[PDB]
Amino acid sequence: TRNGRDSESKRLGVKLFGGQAVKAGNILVRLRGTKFHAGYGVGLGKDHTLFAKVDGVVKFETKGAFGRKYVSIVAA
Amino acid sequence: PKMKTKSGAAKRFKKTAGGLKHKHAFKSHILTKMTTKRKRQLRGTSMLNKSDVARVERSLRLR
Amino acid sequence: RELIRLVSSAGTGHFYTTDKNKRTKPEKIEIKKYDPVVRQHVIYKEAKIK
Amino acid sequence: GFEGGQQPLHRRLPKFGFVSLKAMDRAEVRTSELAKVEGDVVSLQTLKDANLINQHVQRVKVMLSGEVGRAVTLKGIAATKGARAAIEAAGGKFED
RNA sequence: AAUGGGUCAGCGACUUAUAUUCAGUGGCAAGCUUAACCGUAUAGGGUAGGCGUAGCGAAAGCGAGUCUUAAUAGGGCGUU
RNA sequence: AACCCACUCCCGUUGAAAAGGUAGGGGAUGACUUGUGGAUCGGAGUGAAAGGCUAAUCAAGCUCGGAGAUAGCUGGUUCUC
RNA sequence: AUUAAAAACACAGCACUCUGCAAACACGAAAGUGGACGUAUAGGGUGUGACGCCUGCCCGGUGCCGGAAGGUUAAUUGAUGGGGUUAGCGCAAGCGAAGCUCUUGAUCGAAGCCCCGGUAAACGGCGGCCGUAACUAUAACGGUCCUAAGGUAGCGAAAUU
RNA sequence: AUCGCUGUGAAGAUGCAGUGUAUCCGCGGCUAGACGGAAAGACCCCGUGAACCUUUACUGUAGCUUUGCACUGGACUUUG
RNA sequence: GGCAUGCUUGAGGUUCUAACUCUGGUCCGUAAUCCGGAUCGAGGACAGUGUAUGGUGGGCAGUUUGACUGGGGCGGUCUCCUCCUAAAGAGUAACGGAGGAGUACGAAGGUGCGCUCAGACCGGUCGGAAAUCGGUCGCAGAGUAUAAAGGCAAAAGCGCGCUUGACUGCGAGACAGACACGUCGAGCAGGUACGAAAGUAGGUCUUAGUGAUCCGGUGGUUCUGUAUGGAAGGGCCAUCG
Repeated sequence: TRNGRDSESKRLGVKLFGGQAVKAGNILVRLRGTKFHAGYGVGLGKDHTLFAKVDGVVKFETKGAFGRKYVSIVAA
Repeated sequence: PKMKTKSGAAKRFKKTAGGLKHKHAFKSHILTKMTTKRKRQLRGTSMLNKSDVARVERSLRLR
Repeated sequence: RELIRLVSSAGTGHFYTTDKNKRTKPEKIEIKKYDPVVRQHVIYKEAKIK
Repeated sequence: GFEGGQQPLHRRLPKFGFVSLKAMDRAEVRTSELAKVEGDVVSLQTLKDANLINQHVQRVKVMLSGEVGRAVTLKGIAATKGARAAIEAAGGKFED
């Protein structure tokens, strides 16, 4: 019966978009529950943060059954 | 001496040749609540940020 | 849930620390974890905060 | 220090350390300036005759930060490991 | 149709001391500079002191190196 | 009536007057009016009580010091390219 | 004084309460003074305000007055315990007498308060909850409850509607 | 070198715009305007302003009061 | 059990006089209702004062008494989480519209192992819409400790064993970011549960479940330790209020 009190807006989203060079520790997707999945060299942190585990460029394939949007990094 | 440093600022910021070093907050009296990873990364003696140097070494009378 | 303390059975307190419901299980815990100092695992007893 | 009214850095970060009163009379010399004494003896007093060391200093440790040059004798003065070598290389000696 | 001024002539508001930082400009330079004071006195003496030549650590300390842990194993600060 | 007051009207409001005048009005042997001398004073007197009065000043006189109080406010800050 | 002369204040009368005299009280760092060169028919303070008829109910709250004597409670006291130093015995480890010292703080402590009673011309209070009857709002009632107790005589659209 | 109107405009114009009137200057009167003059708005808001009053706000404190120890004694008893 | 009582320290009572007191009489200083002194009387170790202490204390005093706000007051609000607004990267206001949190968990975690929904359809002698569940068409619509969003089966729900990785030291590099904070993340060891093993594990499907500094408290410590040896106090590390 009283409105107010929005939260503080967590800055989620795809950082470091899908052609960019990476180093092997970079947060690659901030994410609220694996809207994107883990490809070849990426890591899947505890809060479903995708992180590059090797160097290269990030690809963003769609692959497999279930229609998974993948994030894979290819050492190119 | 005709310029007085804050005595309360010299307790906090010791000066080295790499900068002004300080300890970290959040390391008192509520410590089972936070993880060991957050008690480990605050245990050292960090350095003072570039936006903070001017305010501190006016208190510590060095500007 | 009230805070507890897990001491070693020696003259050494490494003291890992946690909490529990003592309003369910009024006795103590004898579950044993890693020790950095004595480097043997040990019967981690009651808090006894006083 | 004033930041508009929030907790400033000099009250928000913890105090740490003590200042040693043992190191008020402590001082360091280096091997670049050991040749500035007179008489081939580096004592606590001889380091005060040349203005290399203040008065009220009564504990001197010499580090390695250059070349010695002259054969000097360091009595009652601590030296580091790399500085004791560079003095005894140039004919020096140590006693107390 | 908001403030101030009727007008003239005088007066009327970023100073000074002491600490300090940065810039410019100079003297000396791995050193530089003196303070009180002395002085037939802006000279000259006086280098107590201050800063520089080495840092790191809370500290003992060690020093071109500590801390930590049973760990010279892994990073921060410094370094011709 | 004097005297002391000050209810009402009007005038006056740059006044004759920083509180009056004119016409009426209240008390007028009393808890009255008054001269002269004295007593009490600033968180302090005094008050038939209104925050009234304490030298045209009173929810704390005047004066001089602390003192150039303080003012996150106001106003102003003077030759030229 | 200088926009309010009144219904405001004062008052005689009334009541309550304090005060046994070096009085209560007041002004005074104090001596002292006033009260008063007075003495309970007196003095101080509070409230009402000639007179006539009168002045109901409530002692829970808060104040004041009295009361046992129990519990809690202050400085003061310093029981006992725990430490710090070190003679000395033991080959040493050790404990450690005595001191000196630092903390601990059992007992001993009054008034007050908690507790009990009285006190309203002490400060105060003299219901709201609904359907009742009716109407703008009610104790006449059966009331349901609630409280220390629920307004008596008077008066009433009022200086109050 | 000081008109009306109707618009416009920091939003109610002698001064802008457009347009009507209007020779130059007093005197006597009357007060519609000049948001006329007078008092750095009294209401209202503001200020980490003030003052003075209140209390069952906070922290004190004069006064009153309680006990310990002083000034402060002996002598028996009730009494431990 | 205690006996008489000397030697004595604690709380009463009434008493004694010599402290003290007298704003009582009388003398003297003195020509004085002050004041002392002398003496008589009274009270009397009380009163009273100093000091320490408890209580009362608007008599007096120095103050405080927040901000937001379609003016102010009243009400609501203030930190954190989720969606909308928010314009298909972040971000983004309103006293705009909607809901939540101030925790749970020694298993509800790790791991080993075991294992996959809900729905309609139907079989009446105690339930008959529906249970016990037996088996036929099933076509995530279930479940997730908790709001909403987003996620899932390589399960990201239950059973059960071990009984601990809800590890210690760290940490390349990022994300967020005014600062203080905050978020994500291996290999060697201390060393590990597990699996017989590749390997997974530095808590939980994810994002709320929180609080700086200064003072204290506690356990370590190698550090300091005001002449020296110690202690006291301090510092560091851990943790509590």
